[PDB]
Amino acid sequence: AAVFGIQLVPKLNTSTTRRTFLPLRFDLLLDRLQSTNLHGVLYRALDFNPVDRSATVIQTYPPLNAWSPHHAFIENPLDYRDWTEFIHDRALAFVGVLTQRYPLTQNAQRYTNPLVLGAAFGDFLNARSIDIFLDRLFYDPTQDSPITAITKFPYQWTIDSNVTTDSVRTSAGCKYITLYGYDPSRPSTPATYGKHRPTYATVFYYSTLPARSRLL
Amino acid sequence: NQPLPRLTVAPTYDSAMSNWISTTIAFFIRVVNSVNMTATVNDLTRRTM
Amino acid sequence: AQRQFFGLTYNFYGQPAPLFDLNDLQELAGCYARPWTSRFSHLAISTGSLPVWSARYPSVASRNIVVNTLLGAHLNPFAGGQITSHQGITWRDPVLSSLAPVPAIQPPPVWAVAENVLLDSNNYPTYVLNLSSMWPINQDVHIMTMWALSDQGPIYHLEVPVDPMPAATTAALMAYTGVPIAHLAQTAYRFAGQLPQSPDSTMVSTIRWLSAIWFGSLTGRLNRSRTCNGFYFEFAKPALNPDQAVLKWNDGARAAPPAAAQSSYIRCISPHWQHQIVEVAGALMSQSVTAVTGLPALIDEATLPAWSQGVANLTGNGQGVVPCLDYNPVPMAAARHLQWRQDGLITAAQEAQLNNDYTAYALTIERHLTAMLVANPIAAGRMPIQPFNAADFGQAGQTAAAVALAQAMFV
Repeated sequence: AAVFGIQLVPKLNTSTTRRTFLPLRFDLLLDRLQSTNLHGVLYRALDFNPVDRSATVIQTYPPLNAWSPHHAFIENPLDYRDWTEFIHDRALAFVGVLTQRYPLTQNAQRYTNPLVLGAAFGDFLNARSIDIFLDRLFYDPTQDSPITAITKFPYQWTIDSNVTTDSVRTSAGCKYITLYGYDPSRPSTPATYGKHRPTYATVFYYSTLPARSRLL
Repeated sequence: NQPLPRLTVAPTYDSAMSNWISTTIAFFIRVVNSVNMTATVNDLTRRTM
Repeated sequence: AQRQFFGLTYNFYGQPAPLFDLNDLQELAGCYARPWTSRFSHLAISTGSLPVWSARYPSVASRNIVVNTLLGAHLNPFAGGQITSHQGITWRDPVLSSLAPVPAIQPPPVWAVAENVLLDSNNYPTYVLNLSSMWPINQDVHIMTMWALSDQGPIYHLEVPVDPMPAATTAALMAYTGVPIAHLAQTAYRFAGQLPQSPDSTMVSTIRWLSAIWFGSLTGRLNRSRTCNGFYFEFAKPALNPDQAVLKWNDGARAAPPAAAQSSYIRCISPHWQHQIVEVAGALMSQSVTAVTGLPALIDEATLPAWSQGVANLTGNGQGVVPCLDYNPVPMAAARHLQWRQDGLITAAQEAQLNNDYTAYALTIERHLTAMLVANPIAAGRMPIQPFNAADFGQAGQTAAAVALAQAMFV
């Protein structure tokens, strides 16, 4: 059959199982961040040009995809040169801030909290005090990942991570950042989907279903 | 929009408002240092702007 | 809030079309005003203040029983998806604000006269997309479905958390003391019928506790002596119309909290319900709660009409069910008195009279319904009285069971 202009082949085929959500341990998060090359481990140039170390767009992964740049980073974007350098620096210098508050040797076997870790790292890049996020950078798998964000504290003030009793309003990540020299003009550049922007979405995390009705 | 703060406020440079003033004032700084401007309008005056 | 309700229309009692007259549509759902949260604007402090006797609607409950039938014929959206129209009448807009004569050039497809159509607040993708606005239509279809799943008396729900009354629930009630059972369901109804209120909202606990106390009173237990957290309803002395009820915070022994969650669906069983302003304002009120909270669980199937079996989302039969009890005003009140008599509330020779007093009363709200029944046939396409066959009146339903469900609910 066909839906509008799109044609759909007869056969139906989907994955048949779902991998249980696995929260990254504190050590793995520490290695992912402090690896020789962050490229691939953290971020990944979508279309890196061989000739010269240049990349129009860069799709990012987890502890980075959360981050949403401040105006000063958007205006006057950097080149794939200092970009790798910027992160290869900040990713490391961030591990410091976070590890000195939680000596790895004693507490590495503790799952970091996907959410806070994101905002805690994204806020670090934008250069915002990261004191508050650390308090609960971990959480026992039993307590919901989005619940620890609420139970630990109902702090409705920190921009980009307003935690209420039932929901956590944070600015969506940026699965795509665009290094200077990017243009949606060329048909070749990878489809960024507007996410190269900082505030294109607003991920509202909710605790329970009734908590969600109240949100919608 | 942001929730009312119960602590102490200090003019911050983040926020739509603030950013809107910062990028736009960054645009007219570009209008002033542009080809057109640069050729006509004097030099030292264009710095003042 | 709450975005999910499942309804079931009335049953065209062995009749063709929906038992409601056009003269009715312009008597409740007319005037163009939103016929929604209006159900309650037809009740008084009691019965002696209403045109609920010999008239177009000869019953203190003959209104809702009609407005409910009228709602069935105009709820096709939730049945299928489109708006439709029943006899030159169809909601003006997609928000179902009110009814109005079919346009002229762009008329909605004439409704399909079908009885007992289920409803899903989902079959209408616009409902939830506007929730706030047409919030009312929810709580209403609910009031309907709680009278429809039944044939002889609405089926509400009862609760009692194992905890003590929610403080701001002992404060909200202590400001509704003198108020009559009627004006209580008033606030109750009027409340859960505008702006989607979260089931967490204070009021729901209060108005849900006010439906648990009312029941304890209706079965002696929560009497002038054994109060809930301090409340209990005092019924008017039968001899001058005992069909009353007023909330009264006292200070006698507090009926200790139950040993567990006490849930049960109770419905008046004899025709008597149709004319007892208290057996309606109470039941109607207990339904105000369910309306803004989905539906505790599935109402037991066992004792229930034939058109209410396995009613998807509503009725049950398995585990997700709660035994549904049905009491009879007289067999009830009798025990309600015996309870008082046991707690020294009254004399040992006063209960064998209290019953006389009240029993004669029930015999009055009996020769009246029968009269109105054999006055407004039913083959007359209308149902202000709702058939009942001179029998159910004495019918000693569950009763004995609910009299026990009351004790375990207020130990």
